[PDB]
Amino acid sequence: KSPVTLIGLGPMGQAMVRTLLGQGHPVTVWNRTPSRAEPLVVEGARLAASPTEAVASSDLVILSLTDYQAMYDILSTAESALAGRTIVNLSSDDPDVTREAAKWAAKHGATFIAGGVMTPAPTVGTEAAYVFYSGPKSAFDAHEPVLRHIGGPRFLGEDTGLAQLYYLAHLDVFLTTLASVVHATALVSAAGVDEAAFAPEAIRMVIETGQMLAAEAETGLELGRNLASGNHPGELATAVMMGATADHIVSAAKGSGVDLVLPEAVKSLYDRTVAAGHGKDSWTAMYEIIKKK
Amino acid sequence: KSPVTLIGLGPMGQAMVRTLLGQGHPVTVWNRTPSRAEPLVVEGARLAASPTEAVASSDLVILSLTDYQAMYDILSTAESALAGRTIVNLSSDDPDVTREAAKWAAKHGATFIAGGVMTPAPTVGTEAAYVFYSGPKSAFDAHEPVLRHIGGPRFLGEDTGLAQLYYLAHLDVFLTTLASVVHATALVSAAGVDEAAFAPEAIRMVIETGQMLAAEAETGLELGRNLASGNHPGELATAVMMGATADHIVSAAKGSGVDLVLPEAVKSLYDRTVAAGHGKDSWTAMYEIIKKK
Ligand SMILES: [Cl-]
Ligand SMILES: [Cl-]
Ligand SMILES: [N+]
Ligand SMILES: [N+]
Ligand code: NA
Ligand code: NA
Repeated sequence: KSPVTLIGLGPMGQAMVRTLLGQGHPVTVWNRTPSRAEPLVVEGARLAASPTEAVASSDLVILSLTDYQAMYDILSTAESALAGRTIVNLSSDDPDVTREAAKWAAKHGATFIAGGVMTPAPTVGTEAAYVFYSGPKSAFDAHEPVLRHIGGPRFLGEDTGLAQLYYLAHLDVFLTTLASVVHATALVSAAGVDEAAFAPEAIRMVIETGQMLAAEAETGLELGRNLASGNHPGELATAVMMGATADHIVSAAKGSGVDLVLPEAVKSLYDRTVAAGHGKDSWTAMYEIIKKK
Repeated sequence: KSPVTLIGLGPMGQAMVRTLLGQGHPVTVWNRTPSRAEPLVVEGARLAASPTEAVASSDLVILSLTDYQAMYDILSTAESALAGRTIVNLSSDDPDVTREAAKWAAKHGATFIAGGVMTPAPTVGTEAAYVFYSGPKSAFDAHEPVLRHIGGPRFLGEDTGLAQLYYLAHLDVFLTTLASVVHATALVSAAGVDEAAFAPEAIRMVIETGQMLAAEAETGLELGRNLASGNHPGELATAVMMGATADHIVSAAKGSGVDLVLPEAVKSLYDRTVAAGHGKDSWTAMYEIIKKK
């Protein structure tokens, strides 16, 4: 029932406005290009005349924009209207950038919560969606009914930067895993193999890797246990054994003219893990090379 | 029923000997350290006195060793015994190294097949196992009954180097995906978060990435189609959008003191994909940067 303002009418913003309207919230919108609001107005949203009018329409302002610079640019003329309101910014950006935004919000009398939407826009309003939130817990609690309708809110803690830290760490896995599927297909296709023949196998290897990591079995790898305890017991997957394979991938890529930066990064991790004395330890010992000193 | 020689009694070799013995094959073994043969002899294997005697015991010689250099070293004294036999080498190595081994085998009158065991040793002899093979198809066919008992043989073609090319491309996905899970956990734990809290989420992200790639849906990404056709239609996952996220991961890692080589490799792929004019294309357009010219 409580009114909401949403600025940024890309695919995520449109799905959130449709969902919130369907749950009976009055929704005021604003966008750099007003034509994108027209379908939302037909569904019952109100188009604000300016960012100031948009901000003044609700106690809760949700931002879905390309980055935090877009928030500063759009809200520049509305800064004096921010006092007493809560900004929930769902845009992706560097964690320290989001922490600086919390200082700017406070300067203008606004409460600030950062969010990170973990699932695609089609999941908004369903059981599949989930969104990280961080910032003052009392603010999260005050607006939880709205955030619940968007889908699967997960409060992480009262450091504003946590939502984008967790978001970018998830995207760290996503982007790197996806790059490796393309790189592996290139390695094989350089020999003349049809890309369509091998890409499904590279995809199955991702699935198999995830199954192995999640293994149900007591004898299987316990990755979080190794990293949390600092003990990396070498079983049948040691750093020196897997590093040898990393070396063979680099030589295979070098021999076939396939780009080297990705496999050389993996080889660098294994090279330094072995050089630090962890050769007989688990490959998970690369954590001791990667982690903050 | 046909006799087999197996050299290299690490975990994979031991599982293969146990399986082949259980199917009624006479199995002759040899190992650099004879003590590792003792359990296999109790199960019914015969321990050969030398590599020459091992090779002379069977028409089929299976090698399970750390690399191809170990094959040359072990079989040096047995080279004159190789004539008329088939070597199946299941050891991992660079594809061109395996092609050079096919020349050496031919020089000594032996047929040569390369294999790549894709599943862990506990899967040997079961429906879960599968092993790539490459080399002369007539040789594969002549020994297929033995290879069938080892588990899921997959003939790839008559280029000896294919088995290890496919193996290393699978391990390309495996090692890179695993490194990203550790890197992502380090990114979050640098903020003080318990590694045991976040590692399960990084693992779930691998599973989710594999599900997305294998998507059942008609609207979902068709990775193999993009790479095979050379058409990378930009939907909601463009190279410029995902490259911006790659940039944020690099700045987050730089700010928290977490190692940069892996996220900088991903950023390098996206940077060059955008700089080549593919910014509005799918992220899969990085294939045009990675692939052999
Ligand atoms: Cl492991
Ligand atoms: Cl995609
Ligand atoms: N900033
Ligand atoms: N070689
Ligand atoms: Na924007
Ligand atoms: Na060996």
